[PDB]
Amino acid sequence: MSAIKPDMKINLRMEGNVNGHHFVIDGDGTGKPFEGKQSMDLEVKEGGPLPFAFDILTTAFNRVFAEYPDHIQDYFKQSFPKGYSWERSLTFEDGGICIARNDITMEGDTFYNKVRFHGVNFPANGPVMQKKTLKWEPSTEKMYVRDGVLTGDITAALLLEGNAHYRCDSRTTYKAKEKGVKLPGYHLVDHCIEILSHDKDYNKVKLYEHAVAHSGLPDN
Amino acid sequence: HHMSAIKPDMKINLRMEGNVNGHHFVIDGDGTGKPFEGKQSMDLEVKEGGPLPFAFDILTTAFNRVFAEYPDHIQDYFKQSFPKGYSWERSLTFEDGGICIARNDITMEGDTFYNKVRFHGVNFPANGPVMQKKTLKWEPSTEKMYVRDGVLTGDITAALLLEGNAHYRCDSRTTYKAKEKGVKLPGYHLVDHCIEILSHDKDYNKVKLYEHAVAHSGLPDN
Amino acid sequence: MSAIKPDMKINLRMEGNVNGHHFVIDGDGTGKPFEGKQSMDLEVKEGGPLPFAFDILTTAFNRVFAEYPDHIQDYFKQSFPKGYSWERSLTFEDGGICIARNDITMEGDTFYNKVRFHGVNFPANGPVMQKKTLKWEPSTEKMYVRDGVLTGDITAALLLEGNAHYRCDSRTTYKAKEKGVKLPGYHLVDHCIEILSHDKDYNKVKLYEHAVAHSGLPDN
Amino acid sequence: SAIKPDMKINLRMEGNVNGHHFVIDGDGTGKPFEGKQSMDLEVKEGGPLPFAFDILTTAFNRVFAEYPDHIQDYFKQSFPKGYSWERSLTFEDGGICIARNDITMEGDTFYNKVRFHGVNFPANGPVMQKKTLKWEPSTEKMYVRDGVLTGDITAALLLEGNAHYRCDSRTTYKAKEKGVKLPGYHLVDHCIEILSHDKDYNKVKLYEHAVAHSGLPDN
Ligand SMILES: O=S([O-])[O-]
Ligand SMILES: O=S([O-])[O-]
Ligand SMILES: O=S([O-])[O-]
Ligand SMILES: O=S([O-])[O-]
Repeated sequence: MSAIKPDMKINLRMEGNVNGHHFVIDGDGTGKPFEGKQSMDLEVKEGGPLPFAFDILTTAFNRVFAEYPDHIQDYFKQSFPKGYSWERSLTFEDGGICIARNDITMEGDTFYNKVRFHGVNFPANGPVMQKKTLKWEPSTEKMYVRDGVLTGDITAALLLEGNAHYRCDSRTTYKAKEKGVKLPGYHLVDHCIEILSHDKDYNKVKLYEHAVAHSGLPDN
Repeated sequence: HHMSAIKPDMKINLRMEGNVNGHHFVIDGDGTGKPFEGKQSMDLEVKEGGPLPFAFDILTTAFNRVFAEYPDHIQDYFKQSFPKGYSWERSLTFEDGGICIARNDITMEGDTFYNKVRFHGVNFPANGPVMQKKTLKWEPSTEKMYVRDGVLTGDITAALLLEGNAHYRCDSRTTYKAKEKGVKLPGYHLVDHCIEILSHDKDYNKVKLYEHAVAHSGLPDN
Repeated sequence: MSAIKPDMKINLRMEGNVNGHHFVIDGDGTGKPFEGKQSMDLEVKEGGPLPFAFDILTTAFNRVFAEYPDHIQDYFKQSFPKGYSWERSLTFEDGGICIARNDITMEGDTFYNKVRFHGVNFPANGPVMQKKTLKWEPSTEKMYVRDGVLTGDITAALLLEGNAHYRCDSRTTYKAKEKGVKLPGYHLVDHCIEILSHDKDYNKVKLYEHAVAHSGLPDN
Repeated sequence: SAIKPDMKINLRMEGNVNGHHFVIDGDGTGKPFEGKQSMDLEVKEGGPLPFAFDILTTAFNRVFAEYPDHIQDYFKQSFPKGYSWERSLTFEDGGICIARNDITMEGDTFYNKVRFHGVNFPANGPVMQKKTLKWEPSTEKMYVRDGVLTGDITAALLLEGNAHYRCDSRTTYKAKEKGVKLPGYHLVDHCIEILSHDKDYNKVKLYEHAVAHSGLPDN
């Protein structure tokens, strides 16, 4: 019966505009929803080479891939087969601001992802337009309900070249397609995201994420 | 520096496309204005996505700082950006987490400004004034203009008046970029705005918009 | 009914702590409430020389000194003789954060100001700790009521060396001592504050402010 | 060396919130290497407090955090001479607090000189109306910025009626002694609890458990 299979495929299509530069990126990947692990091969179809740091895009490339323990409601696995969508804001400390959307549907063993990404006001001398980012640091997303909608806030950080950090405040709203999907209580989701490999211009990127839901101390 | 080919009476042509809270929309604008008086009007028509499920007011500042009265002692970046034109990018951070970005690519052919506008909004709560259409108007605002990381930047602390005498705060940051080289950057200055929906139909599928803008140096000389 | 005189004396006592550094500063001044003008001689009694930019303190050194038109309700002049108090948050773009308070009273022809100022998290190499500020730019405070309390918001900026700018978001809450003082509608107050003179270490400072309330365009 | 498995905690807080002055004393014990501590708090001046006691609780020492061997422990290495911190708390409704603690150590006791100031809390907000229940368990993101160890938290207060009240916190940590090695980026999980209190929160028992870690997949 279950909509969620142990091994699932990921189909993704992103179109976006950062600082006036339009781009199209396709992703094709696989994942283990119950283990909270997924990997995806990304290919820039339009707008390559990207004039900005690829890292700002990577969290937009599905919380269904997160290990949820029995005592926390899994809103995301409960949202299928119909699916769910999310909206996100990324507020960077130097004034750069991004919003993103993803409409997530499923057919058989495959998730389909319609993603949009727009970023503005990144300074020319900043780490994003200078491509000085190395990776996102491991984060902890704070999950809670606000105005009937499941919300996730993260104090995120990009590691820069020269071992400095670049801060980003992330807010995501998650909405199931189907009515009656039970909202979860407050909890946390640990994230770890990594670009495993890329070509020189990041026209081709292999991406990996691991995520685990928990209740924080002392339950750990 | 050079003659802008900006005439005292200009036409305005505008297509906006956007998505707020998952809802796609296309809106056209046709207007007229007096750049040196800092005044403009425009009739807006929702072409796709009507009727909008959100407050039309959030879009109205996206619907050109050429239409601003600049005194002789403050550099006018925008009129000097023409004939070639300029583009802007904006972030709108509302107090309840709603966040919008917007851009506009502005060009000029003869007597007409052309505006390619894009508007994207996320995270507006369902029972907030935006999704509930509980806004009345923008209050008159004052944009702070300064050069930030080598780019002219406008920061506004704005307020939407709500039904029930309450206000709804929005912080906006706009970055302005001339297309042609050699455009002198201005020093710090202020721009007073007053934007107003003069009339609309019930669903805001048709809207008449008006703006009055005046640049000044603040106290004591203003 | 007012007892606010066209010419008023100003007595001020500030104590505070920025970056762990405690200080006491006294002010002696005069002003013209109905012209919206005031000046003040400031003297650092303890904590001198200040290791931070004096400019961050200057807005803490009374909206009584603002020219209000008849068509705008003057909360501040109406708050006397009993007086009023304000609290303020100053949020700087590099994470430095200040709070301040002033309890304002009137005895005869003199205003007494009990001021407190605390600032934290200023970067060692930012313009505040490095004293790279030149002046506050003239500003426009947005006045409006929030939760039954008069509130003013400012998109403020410090001019720096080289004519760069350092942004500060200022929120003040204004509370009359007497109950029932009628709240004003939305309006603006233009400000221009200046250090007219000072000694090398800013132990002695002559300060000036001009403020004028208005309705914004098209009226002003 | 400097820090014992069992330690005493002596604390004085003096502060002002919404114009209301207060003095709170604290006495407690903790196990630094287990990252646990308890404290009996007494409001000496300003009782009963007209605001939610919860907003003060994180002001009442990252010495009390379990640091694993693979992460530099700036705090335990800061002793015997000690360290200070400054903090901003930015609440979602405009309320803003700053706080400071100078932490010293003589013998088996920590000494804490705490100051706390809060402004712009709305009269019908959860803080002034005392509608908070607790802080939710949190994760502090630790990193260096401009030569100084810095911790950011997206924290939440649980309210009556099951809603939440968001607070963004930034703490700057500074060793008294020079040359203390800065750690690399890491995380600190927190759980803070009022164990017991009287009706007016004049007396409060407070508990914190905290554990440093490297995040997924190494935690
Ligand atoms: O083994 S995970 O780093 O791709
Ligand atoms: O296990 S402690 O949170 O009562
Ligand atoms: O700025 S002063 O000279 O009025
Ligand atoms: O002319 S006024 O109504 O904006």
